[PDB]
Amino acid sequence: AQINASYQRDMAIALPGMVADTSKYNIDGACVVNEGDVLVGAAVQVVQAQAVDGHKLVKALTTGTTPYGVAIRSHWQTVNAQNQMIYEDGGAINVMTSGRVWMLSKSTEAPTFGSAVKLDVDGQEKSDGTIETTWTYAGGWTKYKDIQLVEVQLHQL
Amino acid sequence: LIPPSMRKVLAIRMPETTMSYLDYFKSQNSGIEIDSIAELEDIDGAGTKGVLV
Amino acid sequence: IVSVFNHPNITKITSGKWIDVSTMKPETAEAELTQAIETIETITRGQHRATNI
Repeated sequence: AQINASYQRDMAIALPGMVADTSKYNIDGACVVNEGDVLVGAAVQVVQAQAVDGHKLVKALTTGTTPYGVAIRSHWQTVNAQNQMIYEDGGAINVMTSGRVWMLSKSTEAPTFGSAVKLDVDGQEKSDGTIETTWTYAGGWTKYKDIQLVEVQLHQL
Repeated sequence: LIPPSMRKVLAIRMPETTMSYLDYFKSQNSGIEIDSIAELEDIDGAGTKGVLV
Repeated sequence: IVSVFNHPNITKITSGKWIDVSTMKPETAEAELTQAIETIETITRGQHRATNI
């Protein structure tokens, strides 16, 4: 008559800008987007730290600025824009100063384990990026559909 | 257990006397149950198919 | 307004002519129909199967 068939499909490992593991991590609140929009899987910069109140003005990375943290995926704080998850001007942001996270990538070659992480002008991981960062790779290297992701270990500044 | 791609190979008919090879095989080999699973198409990770009896 | 045949995200299969000039090929039709039936399920992973032609 006929032969029955059974299929099998595996889920993706991770999504951009999500906490990779349950190791010791620190997420800092009380940060407001001073200008523009910040992607979830991108670094940020500290424009100003208020001396009395405590809020820290955060902005997307530009040329010649030290990175401070990476945004974190959340289904409540974030706002959907350009078919992506984003943080808008104003409001609060969730940037992690220490831990592991999946980050957006533009490099095409898998990195080594204990090597320093370099970022481009726009705050995305790149093999030959100009900006030098104290953070080191963690070995994770996957790709969701057409988006390349890399796992990076962060340290407190 | 055969891959779900050779399922169209056993569906070819007998030389001249109608019916598929599967019908003759089941008639002369009663008792054996034939099924297909999708895990038998990338056995070595390089594109090698296989059958388990 | 996009027609049925101009939807971007559908499966399209180029075919060898079932009737070349005047000779008719009755063995490519079966192969192409079986391949088209197979693709749907394989891609959908068993949720959807072909019912109409």
